[PDB]
Amino acid sequence: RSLYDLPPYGDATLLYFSDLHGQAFPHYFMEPPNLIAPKPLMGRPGYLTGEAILRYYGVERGTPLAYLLSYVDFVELARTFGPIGGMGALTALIRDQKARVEAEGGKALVLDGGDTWTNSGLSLLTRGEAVVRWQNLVGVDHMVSHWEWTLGRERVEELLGLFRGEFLSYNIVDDLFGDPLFPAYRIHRVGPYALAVVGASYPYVKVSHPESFTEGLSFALDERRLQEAVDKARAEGANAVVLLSHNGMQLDAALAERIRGIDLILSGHTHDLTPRPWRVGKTWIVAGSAAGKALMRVDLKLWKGGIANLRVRVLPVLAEHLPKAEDVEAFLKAQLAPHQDHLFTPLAVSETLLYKRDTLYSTWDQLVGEAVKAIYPEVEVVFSPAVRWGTTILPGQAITWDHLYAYTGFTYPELYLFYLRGAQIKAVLEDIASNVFTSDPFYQQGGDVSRVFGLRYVLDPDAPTGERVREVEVGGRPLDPNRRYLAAAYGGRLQRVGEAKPGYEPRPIYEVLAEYLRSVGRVRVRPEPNVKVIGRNYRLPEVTG
Ligand SMILES: [Mn+2]
Ligand SMILES: [Mn+2]
Repeated sequence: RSLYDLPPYGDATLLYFSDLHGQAFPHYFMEPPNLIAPKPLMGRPGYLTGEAILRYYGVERGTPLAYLLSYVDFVELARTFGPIGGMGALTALIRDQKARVEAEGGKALVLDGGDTWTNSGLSLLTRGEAVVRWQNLVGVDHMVSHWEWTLGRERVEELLGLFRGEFLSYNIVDDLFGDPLFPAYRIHRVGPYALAVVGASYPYVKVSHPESFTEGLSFALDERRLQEAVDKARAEGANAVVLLSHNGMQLDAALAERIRGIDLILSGHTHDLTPRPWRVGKTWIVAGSAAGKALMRVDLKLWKGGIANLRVRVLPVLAEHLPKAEDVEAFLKAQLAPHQDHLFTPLAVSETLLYKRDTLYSTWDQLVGEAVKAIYPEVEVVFSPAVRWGTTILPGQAITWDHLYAYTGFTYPELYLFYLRGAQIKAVLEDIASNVFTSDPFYQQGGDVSRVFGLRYVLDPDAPTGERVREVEVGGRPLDPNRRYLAAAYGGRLQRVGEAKPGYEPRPIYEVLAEYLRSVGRVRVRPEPNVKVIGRNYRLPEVTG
């Protein structure tokens, strides 16, 4: 009846998005069919999918919110409402909203949760610069970071010189002296009140990406320093404190029970959606979604001691249903005009739905495994990175280079071929499983399993560490712990424990994909999950339509 036409509410409005991952154009982004959790974490925000998520939030099936929120009815709703995101539509929506708030005499802040500058055609072609420029066009007040660092320390410093907003992070410090490199927070006047925005960058940057990108930096989660920063903002006059975070929602939730003084957390990193805020301790938590699919409008009623009340609305960024942001459209045309040929020409047509997100398995990741095995038939197992970023290809839709970059646009995209003993394969899976499924609530945090094309296994998320992965089979034959298997991997560090295939030169995964796609012309990868999940129903979306 009116997704965007909202009446005024409160003293301040936060317009928040996160994990855009350089997605410049309207595209499709389906939520995961599964977000598997150990028994203790089931049924909570960050672990809800399908029908369950709709019910939890009281979202009616078939609505624009349902289209964004769940994989249920995906293909059908994508045809109905159209693509989401695009920097043009996102900008138009942010401006529409900011203009409404200011006309009400309210104070509006545009907040970016990070994982913004990277992983897209536009980003790769400009080493992130064009994304920074767009941020400057819309007018981002603050941002935090994670994948930004894959551009390397030097390049990030350069880009921050261009970024007109104020970058925040309490946790990024020099690894020798420990001095913070950036402001921990910023206090903004909101009428008679003061509202502090504290920033937190992803604390595991060092172990998640090439160490050389962050040489000289520490990103470690420091609760003592976090508390001190919150205590300081207040002593300096802050009535309410908001944490603009890239810790990940489950980690944010743990902190809400350990840190005092945080009134609201805008949770990035986990690519979650929270149509209603998640109350944890004395803190409200609102997720940043991803890929430009939504703008979270958080209206705040402040009081001398914090946040009195709040209104949260997930605003769908529907390109077909929003006005154009002319300057943005113009900037994009100017930036990618010289490369539209490369970026948008079809490489192949996908007959069925290609999706990326899921705890265990995806049709997109299988496609990649099939491409690798096709070009390198000696490869027995292909380990694909379970990143949260990517895009969704509809049936009959043509795959382009822009999609390849959205899916495999790492700054370190090299595909490695190397041998692993059978015992290593099993241990790699068991190791990931122990991270992603730890029961202990004190230790959060969730976060998907590498997809291994060429093998099948049984997973029990509730079993003890060392017993979660069993009945591993490679090509129909039981895994032989002492056998050397030829593996392929990209977007990670698995190659570090393997023996490199002689004669093989690592090259960008996307070059392998383009070669394969151009040759085959059409692909049809139906969902055939390779994992038997103990104690859970494993779900699949409808891949035709
Ligand atoms: Mn992300
Ligand atoms: Mn992230």
